[PDB]
Amino acid sequence: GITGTWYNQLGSTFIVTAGADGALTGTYESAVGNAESRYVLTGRYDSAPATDGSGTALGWTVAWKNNYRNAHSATTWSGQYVGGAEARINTQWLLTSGTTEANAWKSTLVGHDTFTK
Amino acid sequence: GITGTWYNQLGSTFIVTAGADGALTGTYESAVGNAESRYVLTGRYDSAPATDGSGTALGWTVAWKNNYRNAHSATTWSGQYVGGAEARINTQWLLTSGTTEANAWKSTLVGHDTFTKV
Amino acid sequence: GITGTWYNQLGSTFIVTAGADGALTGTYESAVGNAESRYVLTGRYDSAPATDGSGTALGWTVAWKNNYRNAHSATTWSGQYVGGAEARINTQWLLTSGTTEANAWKSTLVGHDTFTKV
Amino acid sequence: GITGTWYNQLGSTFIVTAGADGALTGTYESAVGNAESRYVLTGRYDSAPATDGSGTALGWTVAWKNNYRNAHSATTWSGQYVGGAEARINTQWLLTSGTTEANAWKSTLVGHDTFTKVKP
Ligand SMILES: O=C(CCCC[C@@H]1SC[C@@H]2NC(=O)N[C@@H]21)N[C@H]1CCNC1
Ligand SMILES: O=C(CCCC[C@@H]1SC[C@@H]2NC(=O)N[C@@H]21)N[C@H]1CCNC1
Ligand SMILES: O=C(CCCC[C@@H]1SC[C@@H]2NC(=O)N[C@@H]21)N[C@H]1CCNC1
Ligand SMILES: O=C(CCCC[C@@H]1SC[C@@H]2NC(=O)N[C@@H]21)N[C@H]1CCNC1
Repeated sequence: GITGTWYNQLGSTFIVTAGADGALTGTYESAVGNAESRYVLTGRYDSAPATDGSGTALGWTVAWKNNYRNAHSATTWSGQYVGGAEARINTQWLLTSGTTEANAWKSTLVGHDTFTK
Repeated sequence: GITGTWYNQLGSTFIVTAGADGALTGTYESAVGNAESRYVLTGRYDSAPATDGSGTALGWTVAWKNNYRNAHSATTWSGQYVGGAEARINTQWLLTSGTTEANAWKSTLVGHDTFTKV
Repeated sequence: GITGTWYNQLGSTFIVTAGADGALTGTYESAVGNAESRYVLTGRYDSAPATDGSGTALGWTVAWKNNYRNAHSATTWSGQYVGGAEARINTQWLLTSGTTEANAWKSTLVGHDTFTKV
Repeated sequence: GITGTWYNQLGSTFIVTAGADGALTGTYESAVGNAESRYVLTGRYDSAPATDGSGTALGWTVAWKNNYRNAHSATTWSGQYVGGAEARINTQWLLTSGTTEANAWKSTLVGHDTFTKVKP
């Protein structure tokens, strides 16, 4: 289902395991921005979704610090997994940078990523 | 720092531990919405933030399923921690509900929560 | 290049005139939500872009009140026009509802619409 | 209620007239960013709001081009006009900059501005 290796429209790689506890754990590697190699991710998903054809709600976070690079920023992806032959995770995301109070107004980027296996 | 009990403008309770590894673990209790009692949260923060009077970038997720209730939804908060006399976690959030294809355009609420120590 | 009829992925119809002064005027007809028939839109665009190699930044508003229906809400679309063979208006939107204080946390939906000429 | 001079938490000045036609027209001056002096705005508001205590939905745009400067960007504010302790407009906004399609992931800032009629 959710567990596996996903790619988005940028060619970023999202490697995730969906725990029985409703946890998401894995690694993110962004094709773009102030990022190199893998970053830890953690998140949550609805481990008992509706059976009415509705998607499975989920979210995860990456802080853009690893052993190579610190971009003083975090992204959260909020979305739903859509099952089937052509499984999809459809997300919107918020990317917050650590800023001074003067620059807080421009701290947060927003966008949308769709993942496929 | 980040570890401890935070309150937002809705009166919601955010209980978090900030691990040396950059992990956030804890519970969330929403004063509003399709929610009761505490929910598991997990997240990440910049464990080596800039020391320039910049905020500390962080985010976390709550899937709105616990032993009482399932709201078939998930919120992510993305924001920054500011220390000092007036400690704040300033966030914007995305709440996505599980929807049919037809209803996906209205799947996602957006808002902002400001968390304080008192 | 902006002036004319545009269609998004929901099948909504966006009819706009881009004035030489940076104005956007026209009508919006939503294929979804609490809406029927056309609604007035107004907005603004960058009428002096630096390069065709960057999108043309623009935005517009619909208040969801016309002679038929009032959905006590307003959408803003913020995005960029991309010209040429496969012309597109790539947007993110915020749909705010008039809410009681109690419901204000859930006042705003967010999404993304891609407009094409076909 | 909406017609007047407003200021947000950054000290930006929002000057707006709410027309009989549901139109918003006026000027915006940002305290921050790649902006100097006034910019045109246009938008729309709900001219027949609910009578149940609900706020009044509205939205406006500014393209960041005037006679001084061009930041090749536009902001939309989506929000509601309310009462409370005083007259308020609560908004969330999207600020889109001209980018390549490939770099659109970094095109759009998002935030929230609260306006009152108090000079900062
Ligand atoms: O550039 C960064 C860190 C890298 C962010 C990459 C983003 S996450 C959302 C989108 N999807 C994806 O797959 N890649 C992109 N942070 C910057 C922000 C401003 N200063 C640090
Ligand atoms: O209503 C829910 C579940 C509860 C969401 C509470 C939200 S998270 C963002 C904000 N901050 C806070 O402290 N509380 C609120 N899920 C669905 C049901 C229908 N609407 C969303
Ligand atoms: O449902 C409404 C009014 C109609 C909104 C339609 C939205 S605008 C964004 C998206 N793109 C498009 O083409 N159509 C849709 N207002 C309601 C919604 C929740 N309460 C107020
Ligand atoms: O910097 C700019 C143009 C100015 C934007 C000011 C923003 S609108 C939202 C917020 N509220 C307010 O009152 N002021 C700020 N454009 C830049 C963005 C990236 N490159 C062009």
